[PDB]
Amino acid sequence: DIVMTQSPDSLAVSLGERATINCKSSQSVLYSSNSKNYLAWYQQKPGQPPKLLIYWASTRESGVPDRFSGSGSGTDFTLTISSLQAEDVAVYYCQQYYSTPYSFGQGTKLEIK
Amino acid sequence: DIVMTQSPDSLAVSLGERATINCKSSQSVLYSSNSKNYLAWYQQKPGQPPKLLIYWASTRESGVPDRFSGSGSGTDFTLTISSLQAEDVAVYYCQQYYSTPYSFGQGTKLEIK
Repeated sequence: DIVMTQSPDSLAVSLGERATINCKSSQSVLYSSNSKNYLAWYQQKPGQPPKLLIYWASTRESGVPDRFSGSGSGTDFTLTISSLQAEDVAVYYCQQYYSTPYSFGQGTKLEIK
Repeated sequence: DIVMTQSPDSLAVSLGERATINCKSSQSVLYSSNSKNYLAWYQQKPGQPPKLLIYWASTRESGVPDRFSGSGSGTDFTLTISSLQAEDVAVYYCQQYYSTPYSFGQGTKLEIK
């Protein structure tokens, strides 16, 4: 299957600052035909279900603020959260939905420091 | 003075993976004339003195492996350590030496997870 590796496993960040999370797939999830990367980012707040923030590697779900920015292509992807806010503490997961089974990464725990 | 802000404050990373540290100066440290950014990165291993890894924002000191890569320009800078190794646990500091006093950032603690 396609393996998704996140880094770092966790990080402590200060309010107002920038959190940068990496995610790489074992094989390209970039669809040659339409040029869309089949990668999604989820935000899982403490004691809550996962919540889809971004798909197509960089397209935000409705309601998602501009501070959450997905990027990258092919095998390298990055979620960047600018202006950290209290409400941002959560575990972030990346997921390739390029081929079955769709795989999640182990997550990146973001805490406020 | 020029204020240097690092993010994240700390991070737990797994061996073989990539650590990404950010650093921004309150004002550009890019010297218009020669186009060199007056930014340095130090590595301070547990119980040891700081050690200069990169200067000119991206030039490595002799002996520094290619896995440590400095980047960015003007106000945005990033140290990227690929293939994390045990020997990489340390606190990383960025420092602008553009104007006196040369300022350090608060550091970014990297631990193995």
